[PDB]
Amino acid sequence: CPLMVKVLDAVRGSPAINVAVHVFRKAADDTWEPFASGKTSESGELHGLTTEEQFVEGIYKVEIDTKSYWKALGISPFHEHAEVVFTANDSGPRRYTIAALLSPYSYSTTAVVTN
Amino acid sequence: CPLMVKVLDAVRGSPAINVAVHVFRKAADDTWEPFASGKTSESGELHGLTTEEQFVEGIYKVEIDTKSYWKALGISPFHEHAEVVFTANDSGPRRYTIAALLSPYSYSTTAVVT
Amino acid sequence: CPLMVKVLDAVRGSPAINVAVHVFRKAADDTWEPFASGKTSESGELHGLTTEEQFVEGIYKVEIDTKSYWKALGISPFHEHAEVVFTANDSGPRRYTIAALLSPYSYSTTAVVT
Amino acid sequence: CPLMVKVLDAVRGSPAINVAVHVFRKAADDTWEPFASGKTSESGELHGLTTEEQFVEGIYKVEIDTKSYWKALGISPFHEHAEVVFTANDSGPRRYTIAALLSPYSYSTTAVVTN
Ligand SMILES: C[C@H](C(=O)O)c1ccc(-c2ccccc2)c(F)c1
Repeated sequence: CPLMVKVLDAVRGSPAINVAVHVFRKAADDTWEPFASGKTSESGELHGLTTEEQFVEGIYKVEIDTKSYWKALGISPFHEHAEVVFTANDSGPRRYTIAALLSPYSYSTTAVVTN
Repeated sequence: CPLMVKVLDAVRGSPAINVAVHVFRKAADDTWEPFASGKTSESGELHGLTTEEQFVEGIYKVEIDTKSYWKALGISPFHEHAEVVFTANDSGPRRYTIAALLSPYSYSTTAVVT
Repeated sequence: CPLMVKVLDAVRGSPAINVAVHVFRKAADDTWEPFASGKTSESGELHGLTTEEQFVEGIYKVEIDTKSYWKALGISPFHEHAEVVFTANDSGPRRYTIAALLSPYSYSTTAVVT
Repeated sequence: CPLMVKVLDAVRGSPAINVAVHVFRKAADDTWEPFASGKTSESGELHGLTTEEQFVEGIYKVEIDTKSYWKALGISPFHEHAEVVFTANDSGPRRYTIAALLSPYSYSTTAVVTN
């Protein structure tokens, strides 16, 4: 599990459940090709997105569908979605945990990188 | 204006208005003595808390009554309040801006010292 | 000034100066077309990106070149950049302030719409 | 484990290790009496602070010694520490996860409350 995503809800003090997450990898032609996708679990986490073998060096984009999440709660959010773009494995294989804390008009994201 | 406080609402995407703010200075006996207080304006800001002469080196605590703010909106918040404790260094011309971004179960605070 | 961007540095407790910001508007063919760009000032702010007349309803993307900012400080950041994608509603007099707080491996962004 | 604290480092993209945490409970005389304390582990977490039986309703304060953490890294931080004050178990026993994301001049804290 080299790539993990965790999403929390700052309004309800709970994990953000059933949040759609799409991951893309920048292709040779500078285009974003689908890499993996999923929905956060009851704990606000998304595991099994990829494997060490498939997760090669490159630029990846993790898109979190925050809009659909807030609309389902009856809240009109500011952002269309939350995006996290980063170069991965440039100096060897690493484990990445992408965390996002969501509010209707704000979000924070941090990364925890392990060897 | 050596010290300024700004509070934003992350739920409504607006300044946090009429939020009570209390500032304290740590006294010689390690006790918190009232220093200044006020309520954020329409722009979520609070100015004129103190002056350069009065704002001497020391440890200060800025307490933001976040609980009352959320209750007024019909939301049961997690925190009793938000506190920011810092040491005013004074070493060189410095203005302190304490910013807080509020959500019912979360808050972030940052300091901009220029 | 319908749209304003403010960037702060959470590591140095100061405004993030000379940060490149690019704004795009989603075109009819679902493509991002350049809309406006600039660099944050000494106060970490970027004004005069657009006008009320030009800033019509639509989906906009604000891209903050955070990577170049950290590299200039000798720090290897995590993100390639920070992006804020939002729909300008226009329904009623509204000014948009996009604020970003930057750290090497984290950033927070909030919108203050008044 | 009704009370858990997790601390992350936003500057290094890693858990904040060996961070001292002190917990207090507001006493009848409006005084803060020591309740529990510990240091974050290699994963930035602190477990076993208290038990369901001991964690009764009341106002608690979780103090995270962020200053010592940054000084050990050679960084002069803004805050003396980070404090989280909340009423707990007022409507029955709950599980609380207090998370903090640290930067020299900024910190964010969120709570995840479970039944
Ligand atoms: C991944 C981890 C978890 O949920 O256990 C986690 C997730 C989010 C935060 C976090 C807390 C406050 C502001 C920004 C991020 C954090 F400090 C730790």
